[PDB]
This record gives sequence, C-alpha cells and structure tokens, in this order.
Amino acid sequence: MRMILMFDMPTDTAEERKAYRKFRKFLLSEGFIMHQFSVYSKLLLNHTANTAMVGRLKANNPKKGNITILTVTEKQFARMIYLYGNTSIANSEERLVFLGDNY
Amino acid sequence: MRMILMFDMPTDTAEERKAYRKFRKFLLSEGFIMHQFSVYSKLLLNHTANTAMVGRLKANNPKKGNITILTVTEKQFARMIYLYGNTSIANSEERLVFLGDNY
Amino acid sequence: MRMILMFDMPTDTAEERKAYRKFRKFLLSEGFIMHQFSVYSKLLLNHTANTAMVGRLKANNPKKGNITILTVTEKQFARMIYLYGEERLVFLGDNY
Amino acid sequence: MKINFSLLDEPMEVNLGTVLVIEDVSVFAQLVKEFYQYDEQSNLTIFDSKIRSIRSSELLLITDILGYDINTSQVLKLLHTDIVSQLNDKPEVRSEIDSLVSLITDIIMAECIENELDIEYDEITLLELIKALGVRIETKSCTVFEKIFEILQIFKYLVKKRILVFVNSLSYFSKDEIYQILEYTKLSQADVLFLEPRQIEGIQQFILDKDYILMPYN
Amino acid sequence: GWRTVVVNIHSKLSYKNNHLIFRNSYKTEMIHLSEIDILLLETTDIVLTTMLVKRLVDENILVIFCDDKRLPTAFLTPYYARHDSSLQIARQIAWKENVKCEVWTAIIAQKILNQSYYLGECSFFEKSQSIMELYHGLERFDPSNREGHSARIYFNTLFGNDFTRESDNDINAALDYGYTLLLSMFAREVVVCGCMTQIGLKHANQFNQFNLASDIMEPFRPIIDRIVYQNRHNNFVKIKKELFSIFSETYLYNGKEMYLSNIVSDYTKKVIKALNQLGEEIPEFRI
Amino acid sequence: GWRTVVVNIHSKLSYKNNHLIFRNSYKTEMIHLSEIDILLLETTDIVLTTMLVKRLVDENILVIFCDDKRLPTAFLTPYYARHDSSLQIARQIAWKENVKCEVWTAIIAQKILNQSYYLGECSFFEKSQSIMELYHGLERFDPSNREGHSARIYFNTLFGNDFTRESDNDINAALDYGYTLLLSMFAREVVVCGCMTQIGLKHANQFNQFNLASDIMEPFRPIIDRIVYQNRHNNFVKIKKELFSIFSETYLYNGKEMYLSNIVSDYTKKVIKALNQLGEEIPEFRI
Amino acid sequence: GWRTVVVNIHSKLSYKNNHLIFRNSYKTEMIHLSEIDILLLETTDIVLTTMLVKRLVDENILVIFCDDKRLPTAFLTPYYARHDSSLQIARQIAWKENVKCEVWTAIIAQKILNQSYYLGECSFFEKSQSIMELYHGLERFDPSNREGHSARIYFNTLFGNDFTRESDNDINAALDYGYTLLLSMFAREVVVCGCMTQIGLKHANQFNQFNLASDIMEPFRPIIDRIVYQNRHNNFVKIKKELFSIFSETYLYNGKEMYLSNIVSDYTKKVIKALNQLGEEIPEFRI
Repeated sequence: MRMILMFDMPTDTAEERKAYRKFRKFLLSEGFIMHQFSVYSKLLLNHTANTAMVGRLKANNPKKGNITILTVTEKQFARMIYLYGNTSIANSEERLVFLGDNY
Repeated sequence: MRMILMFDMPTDTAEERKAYRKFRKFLLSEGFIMHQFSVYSKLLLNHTANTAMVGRLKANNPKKGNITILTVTEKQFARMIYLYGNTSIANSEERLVFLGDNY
Repeated sequence: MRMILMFDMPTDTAEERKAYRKFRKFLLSEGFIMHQFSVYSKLLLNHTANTAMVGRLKANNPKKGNITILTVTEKQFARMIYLYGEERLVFLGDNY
Repeated sequence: MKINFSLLDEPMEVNLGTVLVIEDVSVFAQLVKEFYQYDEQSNLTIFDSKIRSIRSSELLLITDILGYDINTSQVLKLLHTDIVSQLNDKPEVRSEIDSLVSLITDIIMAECIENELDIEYDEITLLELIKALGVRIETKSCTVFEKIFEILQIFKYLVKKRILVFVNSLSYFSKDEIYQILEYTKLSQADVLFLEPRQIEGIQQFILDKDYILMPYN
Repeated sequence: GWRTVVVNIHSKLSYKNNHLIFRNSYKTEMIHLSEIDILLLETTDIVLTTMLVKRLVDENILVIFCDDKRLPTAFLTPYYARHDSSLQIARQIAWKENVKCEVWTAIIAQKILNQSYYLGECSFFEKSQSIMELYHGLERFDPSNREGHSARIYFNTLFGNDFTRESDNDINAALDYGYTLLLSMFAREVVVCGCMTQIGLKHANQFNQFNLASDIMEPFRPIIDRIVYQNRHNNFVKIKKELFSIFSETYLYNGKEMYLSNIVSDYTKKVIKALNQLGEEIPEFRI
Repeated sequence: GWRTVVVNIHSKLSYKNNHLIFRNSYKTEMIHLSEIDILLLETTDIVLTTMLVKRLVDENILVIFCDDKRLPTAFLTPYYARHDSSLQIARQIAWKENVKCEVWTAIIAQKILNQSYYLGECSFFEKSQSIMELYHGLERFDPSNREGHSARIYFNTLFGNDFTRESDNDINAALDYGYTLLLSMFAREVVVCGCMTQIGLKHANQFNQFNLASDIMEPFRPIIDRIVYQNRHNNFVKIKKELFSIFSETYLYNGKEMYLSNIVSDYTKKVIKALNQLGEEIPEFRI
Repeated sequence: GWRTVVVNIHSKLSYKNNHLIFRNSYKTEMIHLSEIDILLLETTDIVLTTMLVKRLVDENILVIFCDDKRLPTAFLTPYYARHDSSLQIARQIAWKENVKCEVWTAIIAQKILNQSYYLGECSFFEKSQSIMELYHGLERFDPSNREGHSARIYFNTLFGNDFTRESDNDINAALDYGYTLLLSMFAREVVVCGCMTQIGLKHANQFNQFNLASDIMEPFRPIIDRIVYQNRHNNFVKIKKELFSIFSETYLYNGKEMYLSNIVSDYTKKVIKALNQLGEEIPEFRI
C-alpha cells in the first residue's frame, strides 16, 4: 500500500518551527521520503503496518499539525505529476524523453 | 478519474499572496474543492478532460508555484484520512457512527 | 387584422401536457397574448403576415390539438369584452 | 440554546419553539432594545449548549414578517453557489452543459464574425447562466402564515444563524395557526423564540410577571 | 454491513457510485454502502432520495425513521428480500402447532433461564432460584403464565416493588425503546428469512406484525435490562447512548464471541431452519 | 382518506400546516392530509422529507416505494396504528382453493377468449375456431391443458409455424418486455391492494414471486402480441418504442373507454374484493 | 513501447515492479517499461543491472550502448524473441534466389524512386532525371550499378561535386550515424521477425550481420538525407538532435500517417510475409 502524506501547520512561532523539524525528522526516521515541501510518501508492507503507522502518526502529530493520508497503488504513484512554476515527465505523453542535454 | 491537487508557493511577498489568491479562485472556478489548506480535489469525467485540465493548470500556475497532481479511484478517495492535531471518520473502523450529538 | 385564436387539446397524458406547454410558449414567442386560458389574440400587420401566421400555426399545432382562428377588426378587437365571474332558495352559509 | 438577562434568576433554555411573554412594557421595550443593540450592549447574553457567546451575526432577529425580504444578495449568493456545487457533483451533466454552452458560443461567435464590426468576447460560465436565469426562492406569499413558513424554511437552510427571534409576531396568527407553527417548528428542529407583550391562551409559554419572576404556563 | 449510522442532524442524503453521500452546509462525507448495516434517522429534518432508498432495499439495509421526540416511528420493510421467501411462505403455512408451541416454549425457557442467569450474576439467590423454579415449571400452552410471573418478579425485584411495567417513567420508556430497536433488528432478520412476520409461534388469536420477531427477541431482553439497570440513575439521553453502545459491544455465543447482529442473524437462521426441519436443533443463547 | 396519490414525475414533497406540498417543475400542488389515502412513488427521482414521513405515520397512509423498473420494492411499516391492508392480508392467507380455482379458470378463459377473438380480428377462422373450442372445453384442475394447447396455435398463427416461445429472437424478447411492463403495472395494483404477491392463484407453481400479478395480467396479454405481430419486422428497439405507447393508448373497458391504468386498477380491485368475499362477481375483460 | 529514452548522464538503473528506476544523486525518476520502445545509453558512466537487462529482453526493448564519443558501440540482440523464429529459420533456408533478387530489386527501385521524389520535392530537377531514368533502368543482378550511380549523383548533387561519401566531414559522420540508428531499429525488427539477419537478399558472397537490415532500411535513407541537408550548416550536436527529432516526427504511409517505428515494423512484417509467400505484395514507402 502506497501511503501519500501531506503535512501542514502554522510555522510562525519558534516552538512551531521546532515541532515541524522534529515531526519531519520523525517522518524521515520512519522510512518516509520527501518529494517536495509538505509532500511525502512511504511504502507500507501490508494493512497491519499501515494501521500501526496511522496510530504512530496520530501520536507524533504536533500541536496545530495537520496530516493528510491517502492510499495509492503503484500505477497511480507512477502517474503522479509534479508541476513547479516545469511539470513532471511521467504525465507527459511525449514520444522522445531526454535524460541528459535537451539540446 | 479523481484528481488530487496540492498547492504550495512562497507567500512572503504581497505579489505572491495576490497570485496565490488568484490561483485559488481559478481552482474554485474550475470545479475544485478545498478540503484543507493546500489540499484540493476535482472529479474529471475522462482522460481527455484530465489532460486539458493538466495543460490549463500548467498555464495558470503562478511564478514559484508548485502543484502536485495525483490520480485516485473513488475507493481510495473514500479511504482518505485527514488528522488535525481529529482524524477522518472514514478511516475509522468504529461500529457505531454518530452524525448528531455524540452524547 | 386582429387574430383571435382559441386553443384546446386533451391534456390527460404527460406528453400532451408537454406539447401544450410547448405550443403555448410558441404562441407567446410569436407575439400572441393570453387573455385567458385557451384564449389568445395577436395583431397582424397585413394579409400576407396573416397567411404566413396561419401556415406557421398549422405547422406548429400539436397532435390532437385544435385551434380556432377568427378575424376581427382592430376596433372590434378593442371591443372585446371579458367577463369573469334565478334561484328560489338562496343559502348564505354552510351549503348542507 | 439559552438566553440570560439581569432580570432572570437563572438562564432559561430555548429548544425548538419557545413562547416568551413579558408582562412589563418597560422590560419588553428595553428587551427589544437589547435585541437590536445586542452588539453594542453586553447586558443581554446568549449561551449555547457549548456555553459560548455568539456574535450578533449568528442571531436572526425578525420583527416584521411581511417586510422581511426572502431574496437577498447573500441568500442568492449561497443559493447559486449551492446549485453550482450540485452541478459540480455530477461530471457528466456539467460536461453536457459545457457542450451546449460551447455550441451556443459557436453560433453567437459565427453571428459576430458575420457582422462588419469587430467583436471581442470572453466566455460563458454556469454562474452567469444561473444569474441570467434569475434563480431565487419563491416570492409568492398569500398570508403571513405562509410568509413565516418561508422564513422558517430559509432559516433552517441558513447554517450560520443559530437562532431565529420574532417580536410580537404571534398576534397575527390564530390559535390553530399558532399550533401549526409550533408543530412545524418541532418538525424542523430549528430554534425559534417569540416575544409577546401579553399571554396567549391554549399554548405552552413562559410568563414573566411584573415581579420579574418567571413561571411556566401549560 | 458492520456499521450503524445514526443521523440526528439536518442534511441531504444522496446515492452516488455505490456510496452514501451525506451533504450538509458545514461538511460533506461519503460512506460506502457495503460497510453500512443499519441506517437510523433520529430527526425529521433529514432529506433523502428515493434512488438511495432503492439502493438501500437492494443492499438489504434496515432504514429506521424516528419522530421529533427521536423515538422510532416507522421502518422500511422490503417486499422481496430473496427469492426463497415465496417458497418459504408455503412452509410457514404448512407449519404445525406442535413445532410452534415447542420452539416457542424452548425460547421462553431460554429467556427465563437468561433472567435467572442475570439475577445469579447480580447475586440474588432467592430471586434467581424462584425464576429458575418457574423455568423448571414452564409447560406447553403456558397455563400457569410463569413467563409473565417471571417478568413481574424480575422487574419488581430489579427496580423495586413499587415499580411496574405500566408506568410512564423513563425506565419503562428506555425498556420500550430497546425493545423497539431489538424488535426492528429481529424483524429485519425475519424479513431476510422471508417468512411472514405477522404469524406468531405462541398465540394464533393475537394478530400483530411484530409477534414473531418478539418471540425471537424474547431471550435477548435481559441484555437491555442490564444496561437499563446500571444507567437507571442517568438521564434518558445518556441511557439512550448506552443503549446505542450495545451495537458496539460484543457478546459470547455458544460457539465463540460475536457481535449482536451476527448472533441475531445466525440465531434467526437456526430458528427458521429448526422450524422447517421440525426441531432438529434449538439455538441457545446465554449471557 | 379516499384519493390515491401516485407520483410518476420528478418532484419534492414537504409538509406545512397540515398540508402536503408537492412541487414539480411544471406546477406546485397542495393537498390536504385527510383527503389522501394511499401514497405511491413510481420513480427513483422523487424527493421526500422525514417530517412528511412522520406526518404520514400519524395519518396511517401507506407509503409505497418503487425501483427504476417500477416494481414495488419496500413499504413503510409503522410500529403502532397499523394500516388496514395488513389486516386484509390475513384474508388472502384464508383464500379458499375453490375460489382460487374459479378465479384462475375464469382468467384462463378470458385470456383464451381474447386470443381467439384476436385471431378472428386477424381473419383466421380455423385457428380462432380451434382456440374457441379449447375455450369452451376448459375445465377445473386443467386436465386437458387446453391453455398450453391454445398457446402454440396462437403464436403459430401470429408469427408463423416456425416461430416458438422457446427460441431466442427479438419477438420473444419483445413478448417478455411487454409481459414485464404489464407485470409491473398489475404488480403495482396488487401492491396497492396490499395482498402478498408471492401467493399465487395457480396452485402448481410457486417458483415465481409475482405469481399473483402474473396470473391477474393474463387476460390483457394478447394486446401486447397484437402490436408485436404488427411490428415484428422492426428491431427490438423499435418494438420497445411501440410497446411504450401502450400507456398513452386508450382501450375499451366493458363499462367505458378508459386508460389501461384505471382498467387494471378496477380489475384488480374487483379480483381482490371477490376473493375476500368468496366470488361475488368476476371481472371480465374482452378486447 | 512508444517512447525513446536517451540517457547521457551518469546514474544507476534498476528494475522494480515492472518499472525502470533511474537513480541519481540529484533526483530519481521511474518510467514504466510498457511505454518504453528504445533505450539509448549515450555515455560510459551509466550503470545497469543484469535483471533490468533480462526484463528488457523479455519486454523486447532495443538497448543501444554508445562510446565516449557518444557514437553507438554495441546493441543487445536477444537469442529468442518469439517461438516462430525457429520455424522461420527453415523458411529462410528454403528461400529462392528469384524471390530474394526480386524483392531486393523492388526495394532498390523504391529507394531510387524515393530519391527522385526527394529531388522533385527539393526541386532538384535533372538530378531527379538521372535518378528517375536509373530507376526505369534498374535490372536484376544490377549489372549497371544504377543504385551506386544514383547514390553518387544524389550526394554529389545535394552536397556539391567536391563532396564524397568517403570524406571524414561531419556530413558523412551524421549520415553514418543516422544509418547506424535506422540500421539498429531495422535490425531489431528483423530480430522480432526471427529470420537470420546475416543472410542478405542481394549478394550471397558478402557476409555481414547488418546486410539484411540494410537492404530493408535502404528506402528510408532519404529521410535522413533531408534533415542532414537542412542542418548541414549547423554543428554536429544540433544535427544529432535534429536526427533524434525523427522519432518524434510522423510520416505518411500509403494507408495513413504513422510513426516511424510502426512503419518500420509493418514494413518489415510485409517484407517477411512477402518472402515466405513468394512475393504476394510488395510494401511501397513514399515520402
């Protein structure tokens, strides 16, 4: 089960920033990878590990913290597109793909 | 096709905040609903409307803007859990569900 | 030429009611005014417009629909009088 | 929900329909003044089941029933947004609407190209179609008994208003009509509070004596 | 379905993509139909669509409609739950009075035995011994009315001698509420079996649509009597919530520990199979 | 009440001031609660309110829900103050075998007579005379099986000797479609009468759940076979379009020219009242 | 696959969950294998796994390995693409010299005709004369060498009289590069057909593994000659990029407009089918 996780929280206060750093380090220690800001994902082996991970995430959520968890297949995960105002190539139907000099 | 969309961008400058408001209003005008901060979704009829929506989103993306698009089934959309440091009820296995006074 | 038009048709079926609404909307779009139910009139400029209007009305008549057309002068059209509503025992009260 | 003022010993709860009679004209007029001035004056308070004070924006105060317009800018905005949400919940229907709007835009665009004058257009939107159709709540009311029913319908439709208050509105309705209004209020679950100078016979009401003591009736 | 959804709030309900759609001004939530067992509407301000009602009839989900007082008013009964109903009607018409009186007598014996077990868990030796004596004295046709005497001594011993079943107190109101909910679930199970609910297994003179479901729901009354006895000091609202906690709680069947809905379904299945097979085995439920 | 309110169109229902508010796109109608007797919902697009459902529980009016196929699915069951139809079902359980055989024989005689008369309208004298001979030869208990013998003659006359009911063709699918529509109408009428449709007039076969309505709709069956005979060359879609016009078309009842809904309603009412009163009069319908 | 993936950057490639995994220090990207047609490694710093090579052989994806100069070095050839190869070897050994010389002569006629069409479209006229007359003069066994004369007059007319195919200039380098890429795709198509690539259809004395794929790739050379003629002033890097744009561009087949890979696959299929069926139909490709 592919676990997509979004994380947001007010960052204004210093305690809030420290809590954000602590929660992010906890997410990295648990096996989650950060694709972009507030965007993370982790591959859970089965439903039991997914439930335990949900409980752990609820326990480690900081004050004012908000976390969105969605379950996604590998086919939907490969179809994930990321557009940085530059969009991900996976969504593109382009015939020729250059990893290298685009010339 | 259920289209999940995340939106982030530096908000510090006034022009950046105005661009964020404009992009959010554009997302609402296109049929997208905001579940939480930076979290949105829209139901696309087919793959053609999804591609056209991807092109439009790439055209309307603000400077420094970043948008994450993921494709999700209705079963995965109902399995979406949102925990606010309060968690979504759909992920809960609880036998009795109260919409009303919880007593 | 003042055109007085009466319109009737069995309204029982749903398709008949829809056809009645469509025909009434067509009459309103053509310039006809409804003085009362089934009662309409329109002022035609000349005989040519009257003939074309007759052909159009025959073309737009719904199935089972019945239309009565009468020509009246403009002064006689203004002469149109619309009335909107011998018993031995008169009862004011419960009618028993 | 409960309302509290300095005259009452303890705050009285308002659930479903409620009839409040004030036997003192000075306390009644001062109470209505406290209702219109509720934002300015801190004397009159309202505590919900959460025991939290509510702003005057959440309180719906209606005195004249016939003079209260059902169609407003905010009401039409929330209604048009609601219909737009309902049409957005169905992708196929909205797709057909986009197709028809595309056809009409193609026809009007062709007619614009046929004209000798240059013409510039933007687009047509579903919100502009609803506003062009003039979607609004029914404005037909034969009697105040029906108008108050429409006020209860729009009040139950509005989520932001936690309470609806009528001032001397029970004098127009007959006792049987008051029974129908109370039964409709109990069926709609909305919170309605009435303020009357004199008591009404045959219905349950809270009587506030000139001594300031509050007593239940029927 | 495993889930009991109770809606006490005003909102609109629709059916979209095999999903129950709860639409309100504040929030919208979608709940799958396969997970939903029972649907309870506790207020009169709820709106629903006939298409969602048809999908609920096809999904065989019990729909209960309450009053402004929140007490249940009327529940939806499907005409045909399964094709085996039309074939089961002939068997119900072919049933014998010996099988009906035998199964009903065994069920009443299970109910009185459950009351003696409840008084035994409550550490009343004289009351549970007397109720056990009435259980050993139960006979066909019930000439001694030991069931009604067991109920009178049960409620009079639990709630006091001054208490009575004809009182208007919130204790009897909660008892009739729990009996109405359990009667609704058991009646829905009888609708799943397909047999006529109006035909009772005890008295052919009494004509009531809930008679059979009451005869099947007789042994489970003490479960409601326990929570009613514990929460009797609490307000009727908290007593109603504790009555709603019975669906979340689990009970121990003779085979294993199961949920109340599964125990009622399997119990009704064994009762119908025992009636069609003329008393092969009688399911016994103990606290 | 008296009038039976049926909603075949999309609309919303509300309750205000002891007045039922029915709102449709064309017009709004307000009906007094005391005037309404039975309420039936034909389609799945109808919207209703739980408050109006509670008022209907106080008014005892029977609420009937239908699926997209128009076949009645579920009905509202109140916990108290039950409707008189539930008391009328017991008489249906008490229906005698002699009355059922008389009504069944009369129905088969009406259907066979309509088939022979339709063959006479098609100007086949030998086949219509044979079917009429089988009609005059029909007897109770059906030892001769003259209905199954008249079947092959009717279908072989209509569509030719090569055609049969067992073969898979657009004609057979069209016949099953028309029989499905007529089964929906007659089944809706039987549901309005309150009698259980699982109990059939034919004592041999209980397999079908619609057996009562399927037995009542037999005398009107040939009217479908006429249009199916005229349109037999057209595709199944065109045959469905032609069969859809039967609801708008008017037919001749014995008393007066009427719509099919009113004719089926009067026939079903006379059938139920005749079954409860043990054969006072048998409704007869001729093409 | 529809996608040509070119990796010029140092990175590690793995195979996970039917997905090509591109892992680098800066970023990681996953590309599905079903979408990937051709895989090109343009640098010597790329790392790959033998499991991904096996998955590429099972997926029948052409893998090309270049040198430090980025020119292609060696490509992967699967032993068994399909089970029909072992059965096709006997047919290739059973081929006739008349069918080989006939199909090869028709292919050379298509190539010379495509050169005359290129000169006609380029509006190079009397060159298109010598090409066209040489095309009308082509004969079996090629005694007049009108193909080599057509090539010499083609390149000498396009690039100037001082130009030659034996020169080391970047024009001939890009020509050999495009001929190496098209020869790799055509060779992969011949591997898909299963027939031996070393056996040519023209000269049995010349022994080369690319002979057959060259004979099949002869008509498509002018497509490379066009872009080489337009970009001849541009640097070799931009000329290589424009040569890579040929995979993105589409060409018009006699049937419809298709991609180059589909035209090569269908053309090779029709060529193999024509060789096994002894010249049933000869596929013709025109610019």
